[PDB]
Amino acid sequence: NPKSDKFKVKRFHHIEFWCGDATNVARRFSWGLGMRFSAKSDLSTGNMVHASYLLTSGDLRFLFTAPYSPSLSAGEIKPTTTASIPSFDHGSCRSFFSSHGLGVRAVAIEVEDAESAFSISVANGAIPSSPPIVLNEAVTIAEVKLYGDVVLRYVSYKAEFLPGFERVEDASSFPLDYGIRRLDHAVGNVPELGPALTYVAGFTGFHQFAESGLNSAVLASNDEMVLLPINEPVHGTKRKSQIQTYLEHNEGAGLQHLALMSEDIFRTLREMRKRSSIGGFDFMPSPPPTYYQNLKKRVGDVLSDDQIKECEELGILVDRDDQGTLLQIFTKPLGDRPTIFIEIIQRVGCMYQSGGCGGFGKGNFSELFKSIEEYEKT
Amino acid sequence: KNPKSDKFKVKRFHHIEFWCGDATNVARRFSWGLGMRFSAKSDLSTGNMVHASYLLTSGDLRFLFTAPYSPSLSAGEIKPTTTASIPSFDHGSCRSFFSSHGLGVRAVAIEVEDAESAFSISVANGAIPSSPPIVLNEAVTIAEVKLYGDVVLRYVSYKAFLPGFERVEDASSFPLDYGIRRLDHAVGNVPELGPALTYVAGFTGFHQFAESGLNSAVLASNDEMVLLPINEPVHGTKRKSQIQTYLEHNEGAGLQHLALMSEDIFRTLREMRKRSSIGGFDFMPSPPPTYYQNLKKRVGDVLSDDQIKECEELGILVDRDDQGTLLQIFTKPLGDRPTIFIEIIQRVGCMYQSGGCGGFGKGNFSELFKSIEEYEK
Ligand SMILES: Cc1c(C(=O)C2=C(O)CCCC2=O)ccc2c1C(=O)N(Cc1ccc(C#N)cc1)CC(=O)N2C
Ligand SMILES: Cc1c(C(=O)C2=C(O)CCCC2=O)ccc2c1C(=O)N(Cc1ccc(C#N)cc1)CC(=O)N2C
Ligand SMILES: [Co+2]
Ligand SMILES: [Co+2]
Repeated sequence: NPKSDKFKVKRFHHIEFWCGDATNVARRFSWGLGMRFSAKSDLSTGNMVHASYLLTSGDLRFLFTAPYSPSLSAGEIKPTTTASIPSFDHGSCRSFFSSHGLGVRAVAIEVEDAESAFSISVANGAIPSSPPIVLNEAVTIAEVKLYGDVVLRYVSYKAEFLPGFERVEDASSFPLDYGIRRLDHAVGNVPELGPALTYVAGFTGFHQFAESGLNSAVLASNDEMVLLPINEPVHGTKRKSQIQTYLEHNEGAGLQHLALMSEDIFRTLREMRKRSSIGGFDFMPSPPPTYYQNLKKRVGDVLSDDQIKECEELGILVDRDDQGTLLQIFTKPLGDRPTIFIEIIQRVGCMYQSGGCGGFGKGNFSELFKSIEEYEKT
Repeated sequence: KNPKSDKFKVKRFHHIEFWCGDATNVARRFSWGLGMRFSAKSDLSTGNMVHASYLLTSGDLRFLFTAPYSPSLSAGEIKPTTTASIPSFDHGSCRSFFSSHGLGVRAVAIEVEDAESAFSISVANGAIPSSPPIVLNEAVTIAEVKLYGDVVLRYVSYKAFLPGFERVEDASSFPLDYGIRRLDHAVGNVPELGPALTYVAGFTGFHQFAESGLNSAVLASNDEMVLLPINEPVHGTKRKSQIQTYLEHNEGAGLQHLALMSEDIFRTLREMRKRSSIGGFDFMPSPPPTYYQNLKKRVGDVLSDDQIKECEELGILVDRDDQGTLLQIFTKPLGDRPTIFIEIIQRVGCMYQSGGCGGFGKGNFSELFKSIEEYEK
């Protein structure tokens, strides 16, 4: 932890999906994850350009944007636009979606100064995507390129999401909550890790944090509350690499998965599993019971025997660090393309609680293989 | 006067196809918001490299949701070797349709007894073809002519869902059911009614069935079970027509609303309004109480005092025919644009029921302003 950040970062701010129709994705995600409609920006708020809806659960902010017809905004140019998020662009958005499907366009981090952060990033090698723009003399926004067509976004405050969003009338946004509270890491899939790590730790000063189809490294902020792992494929293997399958169906580099921190992963999983076949997110097939017998041998000090039996009801995977213990599970893909998916996380130990306590689960690749071959022979 | 002039044999509505950016998310939203089962699929998991297509069903109502993959996936596929289950599909036409109109209905699909002859007769009677007949396996034939806008009227026929779909695996298949049972009418908006009603009646032989800013007429098959109303705008000088607003945000003509018949509209509305703000569909703001104080005067012989009470709690609208009575309600738009919406209906009268029983609600245009004036006082 050299604390080598070239500017000051203070946690994730929001994840932005670009969609064909934003109403329907946001309503599916709302119900599937227990997130509340909190802010809107569309025709009803005087936006002729895009429709945008903010979901929030705790500190997690999911935003969903689709474009209107360009005719609607035909008498506007870029400085005269009615758009509340002025880095938007019809042709980029339709291009992004036609190429990659539904997915993440913007990983947005809060920084002390966005203007600064943009200047310091390009001067250390970052490809600019959107210059610094300020909203109603309060919030500043900027975009540099991250990987694929996914930008890293800088929100800064001078002195209720962004200006020109309206707070959502509480008679249409029902208090939903299944326990999700934070974005914990955002991960990207790429063809060559070396080049992507070199470029991205270059313009941020993020440090590196402490096969079965992939190689992976994590980039971290000074306090290690922003975590950005990146994977590449390992080819020729017995099975074909899931990383490789992503890149094919995504047409290149992109955001693989988002990991959401739960203040009670068992509450979250129950609520989510309850709604899988009625509009929410399905889950990966749960591991065999041999994986859970082996659990007492590796985490029996951390989890009681009943809690282990409740992991097994829910299909939870468990891995352990030098510092803490990780509880994790993975959804099936969120969209039509086998590309992006969600992972639900609770961390245990390392006490605020440090970021990364428990790792990221890599030990669970090997573990499963073993547990599935022990099961298939008895 | 039902002149029974169908230029070919027509059974009932078969399904509706939406074209979307992401099939998965639309279908799960609609399933939950409407009470429809996940019952069939065609996608990568079943060998379709071209499009994803998911099918929700409630009774005889079938909603299909379809989106395109990256073309890279099927680049060495020609039409004879296609893994597409719906051969009229076309990456360009979908992506084009969707950026011009957003989320919307591409295919109103009626089931015929022979689709090759339905297509031929239609095209021999003014129908502009969109897809000439393709034979799937050797069980089902499909053909598409132009309807209005980029919406096609699709002909399905059977010798005895579609080949290449699989049944949904029970675990993923939740038997949801809020009471909806079939599609009752399908309505388009066009800028000129006259050309559109001539074109469509010309190649079908459908017959006519018999201001607030719109003009419309209704085409129907011989038994009047397929119903096709069409609205045009009445442009004037007092208010901007709502039909014109549709045309602008849709970028021209398309399908305005689907009318979904419930076997028990009170139950359906109950379950839909429970889910409105947790993933489902909102509804248009409800009429003023003066509208419901006036209900017993007009249908006090059809609905009990208790059942009028339940209309008002659910915000339902009532209209009366020369022959029957109609319960109806309208959602807000299904997607980002102020274009397509859904209407839930149930008809009472005309005893098997005969189609269009009770009309289509035109009485409620003046019934509503009449109540808006009274509520003020
Ligand atoms: C992605 C992932 C991570 C993960 O978090 C990640 C990082 O955070 C940085 C370190 C490197 C890395 O791998 C950790 C464990 C993991 C997966 C995983 O992916 N799958 C398969 C899997 C297939 C298909 C879908 C879908 N849809 C989801 C997961 C299977 C599995 O057994 N385990 C245990
Ligand atoms: C469309 C429609 C029909 C309808 O079904 C139809 C046919 O079946 C064929 C004959 C003519 C026709 O109009 C019947 C009644 C009706 C509407 C209607 O549309 N709206 C406004 C309305 C605005 C915005 C939205 C939205 N979003 C939905 C409805 C308002 C209203 O008071 N009433 C009473
Ligand atoms: Co992870
Ligand atoms: Co109607």
